[PDB]
Amino acid sequence: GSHSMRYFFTSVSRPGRGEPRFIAVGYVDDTQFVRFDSDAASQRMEPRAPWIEQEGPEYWDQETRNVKAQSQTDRVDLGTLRGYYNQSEAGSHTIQIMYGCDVGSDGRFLRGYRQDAYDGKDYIALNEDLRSWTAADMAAQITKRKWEAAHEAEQLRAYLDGTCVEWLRRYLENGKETLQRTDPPKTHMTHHPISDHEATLRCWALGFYPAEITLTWQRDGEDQTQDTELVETRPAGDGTFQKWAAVVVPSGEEQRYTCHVQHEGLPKPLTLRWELS
Amino acid sequence: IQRTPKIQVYSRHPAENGKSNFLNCYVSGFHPSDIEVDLLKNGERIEKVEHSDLSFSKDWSFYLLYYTEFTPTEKDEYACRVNHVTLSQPKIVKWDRDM
Amino acid sequence: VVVGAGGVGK
Repeated sequence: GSHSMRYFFTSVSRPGRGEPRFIAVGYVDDTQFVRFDSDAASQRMEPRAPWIEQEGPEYWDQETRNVKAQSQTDRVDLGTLRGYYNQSEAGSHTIQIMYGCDVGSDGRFLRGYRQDAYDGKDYIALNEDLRSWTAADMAAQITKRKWEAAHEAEQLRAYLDGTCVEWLRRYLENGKETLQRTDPPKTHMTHHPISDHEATLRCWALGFYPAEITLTWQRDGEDQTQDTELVETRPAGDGTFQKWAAVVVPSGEEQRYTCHVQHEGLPKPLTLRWELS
Repeated sequence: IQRTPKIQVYSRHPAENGKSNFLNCYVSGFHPSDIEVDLLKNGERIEKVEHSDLSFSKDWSFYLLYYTEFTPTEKDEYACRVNHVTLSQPKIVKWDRDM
Repeated sequence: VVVGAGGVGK
């Protein structure tokens, strides 16, 4: 199957309460393997998966230096973007950045990406070709002109389709005993009366990895898009994920409903039905 | 511009009274990132609570997992208490074994 | 590994 390496960065200004909070997290697929937190004690990049701890001191020195350099640029950009958006020095604001790359099961490069946000909304993104940028508004276009003139895309591309791929391949080999697993979902249905005449049917998926999954409710084959309650996929805390989807049905009509489960780890899509006697 | 947290309170493994387990509070979909999350036992803050490193989703909203080791019983009442700028008062979500 | 230091500001 395919794999990804992604780094997530959040910088939050804290006017009058010190320098901005900076948190960086690195993932391979849905497994976190490094972190940096400006409010933590070490002020180092730190391991968060067993298979990265074998990296040597020169690895952690370089990761610490480069991730702190990202935090410095983000602190500068918080002030720059305050100016572009004509905001006061008093408020707290947020920059978020995600970048990374995908490889196929044979290790070939599939795609690279970088997306930036300001106060929770799109700011600027690298396009699929890794050659051009899309700014979200007229303020972000100022950044785009700067990055065009400085040939930032070419510099970033050499990382996204070069360095990123090389190290993702190394990590997949170093963590192969645990990153190549796909745990398919363990599924079941529950049933909860809400009155004498109605009940909730809840379709469960448990213990699956990766986190990507689809749960869908059909009535007589017709989808129930608007009457379905769907919760966000959530971590179990042991490396797997959980999700459920629910529908309120008339008592006695349970057998007219089916829940359909799709997961890359499932030989065939699962269909679940309440087993009324 | 501001998004309120979706809060889920649940156990890591299917709950069985007496057996050690993990109590999770997953807060997602919120913005901005400042948030307070406590896990409660009979209305009393649990002191040993760990949490994940802040991350975020495709729509830029944040998520966090708070978690603690616990042994479930019949009488003990567990909840997650969340405060956020979008909330008029801290929201308490009781743990319900069916959710 | 993260990208190397030196990217320009916004």
